[PDB]
Amino acid sequence: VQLQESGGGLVQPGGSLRLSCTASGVTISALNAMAMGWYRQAPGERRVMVAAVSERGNAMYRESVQGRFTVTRDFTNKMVSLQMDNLKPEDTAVYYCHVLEDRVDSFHDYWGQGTQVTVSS
Amino acid sequence: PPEGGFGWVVVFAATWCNGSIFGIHNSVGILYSMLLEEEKEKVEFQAAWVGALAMGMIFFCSPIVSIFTDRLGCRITATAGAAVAFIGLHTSSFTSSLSLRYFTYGILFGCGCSFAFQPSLVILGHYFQRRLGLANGVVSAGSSIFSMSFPFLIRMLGDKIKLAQTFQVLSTFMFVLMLLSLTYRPLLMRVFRQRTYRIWAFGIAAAALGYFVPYVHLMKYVEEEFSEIKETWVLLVCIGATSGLGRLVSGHISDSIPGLKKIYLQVLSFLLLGLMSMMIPLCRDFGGLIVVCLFLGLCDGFFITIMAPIAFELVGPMQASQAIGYLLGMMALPMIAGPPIAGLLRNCFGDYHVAFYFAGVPPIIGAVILFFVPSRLEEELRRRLTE
Ligand SMILES: N[C@@H](Cc1cc(I)c(Oc2cc(I)c(O)c(I)c2)c(I)c1)C(=O)O
Repeated sequence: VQLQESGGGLVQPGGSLRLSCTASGVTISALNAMAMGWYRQAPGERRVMVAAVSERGNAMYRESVQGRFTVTRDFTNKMVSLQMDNLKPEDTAVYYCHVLEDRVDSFHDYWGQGTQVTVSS
Repeated sequence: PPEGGFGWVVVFAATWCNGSIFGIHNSVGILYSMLLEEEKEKVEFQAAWVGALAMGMIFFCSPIVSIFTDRLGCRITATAGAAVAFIGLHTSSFTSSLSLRYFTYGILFGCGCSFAFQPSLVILGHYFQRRLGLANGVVSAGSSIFSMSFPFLIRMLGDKIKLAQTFQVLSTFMFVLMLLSLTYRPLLMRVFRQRTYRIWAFGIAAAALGYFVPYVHLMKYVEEEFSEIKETWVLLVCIGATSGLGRLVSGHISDSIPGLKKIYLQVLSFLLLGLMSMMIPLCRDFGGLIVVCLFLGLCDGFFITIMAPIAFELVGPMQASQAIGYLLGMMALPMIAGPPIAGLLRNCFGDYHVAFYFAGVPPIIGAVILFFVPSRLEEELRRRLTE
């Protein structure tokens, strides 16, 4: 599985930013058996899942960032778009594209090349 | 697991078990109804309560049977249950219309059947992994045919003797079952923690409330509102006949659907059941009522036959027994509570419509509840968001 995060940079407080990437090294059929998502890591923090979309098409968020964060998934194009609005300084962190794959009594968590995002005036 | 060969004889023994148990239950109930047909006595309220108590004890004692099965083995517990049931059914005859009949036929027979039943569900798991649905379907179909044949066997093929010896005659079946129990060759407090199993069990229990109302009130309703009919035995026979085919085909198909997605079948089943139950009062011509009964019987099997395979799927093989025990224990109350509530509503309103209207809601609510069972991958996502 290959991922390449597109988008990021500096934004003002209250602004909006959209991140998205196309799953690479994986077919559509395989992807549909996987959950697309993102991970957050600020300086000194561990990488943690913040948003994802299920096999069954459901979207789920870490409640802390719900609303200000939004995710949509296009299975045909193998695209997951992480929309964010009303950004605040605490949100500054590098965000990584991730794919969760189910396996026999096991799972595989893949990582992309994260993109830095900063929120300052 | 061989999923074939020898396993077939085990399937046969289990069929015998279920056919004897439920066959007896229903036959004895009908006999009591026949004794009260022409006389006030031969105690009426207690007489009716006796059958309900005996049926309930099967569900109420399941957890302790689960403990015993896990700690001793399927063969020994099944044999002990069959022996106890035989002893109780044999001694009930000696009790000549006395409160002793209450004690024996309720406690002894119910506890014996409860001990004998659950292993009849667990043991199949040891001998089927990729075809368990078909095996359960075959067992259910055979048991249904056996039950439907039992009254023919008793009333017309024999029963030239007085009523007191009927229990004695029935005893031989449990004796034979005791013998058959020797074939269960063994090849080889924490279940509730799972969110998925908890939700599924709760939903099934909620749906179970409005289950027996049709079987218990359809004849009275048809007689009340369709006295012009010559006889109304047709409906019950048709429902049983269609239930047999429903059970068999449901067991055959269940293996097609992989993973938890089986639950969707149950969902649909419940929806259909609720709708048909609510539809009985509307249809004002027998020609439509018979069709509604057909569909009801068809959905009943799709519901019943699936519970064991789904349980094995959810909790795996090493915990199927405890899961089944707790699931049955949770169904103990609503099944008993149903018909009496329907009767209270009938008394309150007079017309029988409201009874079925009420009976139609619980299955719909159960379907809605089951609709929200999370998938394993989503449980993992929850955990991830927990960190
Ligand atoms: N006269 C009815 C009486 C009856 C209905 C149900 I609904 C039931 O509940 C289950 C639960 C599981 I788990 C099973 O594997 C099976 I089979 C039935 C049981 I016990 C008995 C009949 O014969 O169906």
